[PDB]
Amino acid sequence: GVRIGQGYDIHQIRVGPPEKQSFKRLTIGGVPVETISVLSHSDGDVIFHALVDALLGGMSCSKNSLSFLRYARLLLYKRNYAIANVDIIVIAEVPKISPIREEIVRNISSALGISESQVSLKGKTHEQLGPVGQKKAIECFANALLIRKQ
Amino acid sequence: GVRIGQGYDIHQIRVGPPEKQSFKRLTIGGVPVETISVLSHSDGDVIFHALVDALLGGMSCSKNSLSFLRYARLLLYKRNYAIANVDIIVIAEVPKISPIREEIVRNISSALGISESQVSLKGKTHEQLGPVGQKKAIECFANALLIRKQ
Amino acid sequence: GVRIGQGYDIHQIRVGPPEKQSFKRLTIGGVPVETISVLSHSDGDVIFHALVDALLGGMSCSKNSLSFLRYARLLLYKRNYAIANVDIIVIAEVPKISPIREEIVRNISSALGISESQVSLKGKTHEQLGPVGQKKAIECFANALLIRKQ
Ligand SMILES: [Zn+2]
Ligand SMILES: [Zn+2]
Ligand SMILES: [Zn+2]
Repeated sequence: GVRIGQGYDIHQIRVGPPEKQSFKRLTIGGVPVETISVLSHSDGDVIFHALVDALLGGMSCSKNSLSFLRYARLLLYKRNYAIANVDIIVIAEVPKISPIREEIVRNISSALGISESQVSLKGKTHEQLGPVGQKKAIECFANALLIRKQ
Repeated sequence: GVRIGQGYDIHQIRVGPPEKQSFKRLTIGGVPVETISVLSHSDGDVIFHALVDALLGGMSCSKNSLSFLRYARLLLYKRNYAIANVDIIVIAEVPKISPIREEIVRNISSALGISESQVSLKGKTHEQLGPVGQKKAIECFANALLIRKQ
Repeated sequence: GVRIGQGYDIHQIRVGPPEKQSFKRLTIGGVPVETISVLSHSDGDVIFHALVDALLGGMSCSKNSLSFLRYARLLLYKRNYAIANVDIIVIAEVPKISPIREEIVRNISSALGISESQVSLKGKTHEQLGPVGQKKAIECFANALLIRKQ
């Protein structure tokens, strides 16, 4: 009883502060970035969205996305799975991930009831290439390993 | 004896019905989509191709791609591995994955001799960005966990 | 004690021989490709970079990149983890991966102290689409499974 899960998300961004879909303040990993706007239906959290998708995929299931991340916590418990670890990559020209990394990791640890040592997070630029390189978009690939209790 | 596998595929598409490589009726997850054409050597199944690649990668190995997926089934048995689960992401503006999801999942379950509950499949748009966002391409990332028998 | 790790890298390339960042001879998987230049700070090894990132992510940690790959070897031993396997995808119009695949696999086996049978490597083109399809870039997605000793 070991399972892999995988998730992906992309949103269009703009470098302004902000002032179906509209341009709002970026949220990423539950962390506001008041200097970037995001085009989204929801809060447009590429990290929480792709991570939530990773955890449901691990279990062969399908605006504030902290809500989704807490439900995933309850679904994992209902289905008898524990997280071994999760590993997250943001591909983004901006924002830099390093300054807010400890915070995001804390937001994810917390919300899923795991330790900070079960969460890895890394930012890569797109080397100024394509929509992501030109600051038009951000994406996230998230991976989860799950273990059947117990 | 636990192994990760990973695979990737991209093909150029056009929104027409169709009428080395040529434009044909799209196949995705073994499911025809008569309203999209695909540029391919083979049937151009981004799902079966990346999934087959995931399962060989799991095992450190290298026109109808259902054929490849059945051989992978025999190679896994020859090499003494079972699939724990597989998790698949299609990144495509079109086609929508939801309408054909149950069918694809059935085609994959069947062909590999696993249950529908060991297969996860999810569609994401590319938020209208780049060749994929403009309906010029579709891609797929596939993940596999394997377990040594027995 | 089983862990997933994931890594990603992209660099701008040019098809010339070459004669913060500058254009140099491409290195990929520790293998020089004297017919392609790479834009990089370091040697610009998309494979060693993303693989190193995969192995640290597996462990919830953060110019010659063979050096990074050897440290990862020591960090894994210090943290009491063994590699089950690694699976690598290069997405590149050029170079072809097949000719240099055995060599790269040998460079990775060697440097991490695992067998060639624990390493999978695969090249995909980007079907001539976008910066990667136009030979402006190359990328790599790397996956690792780790197992607690012992
Ligand atoms: Zn989203
Ligand atoms: Zn193909
Ligand atoms: Zn690099």
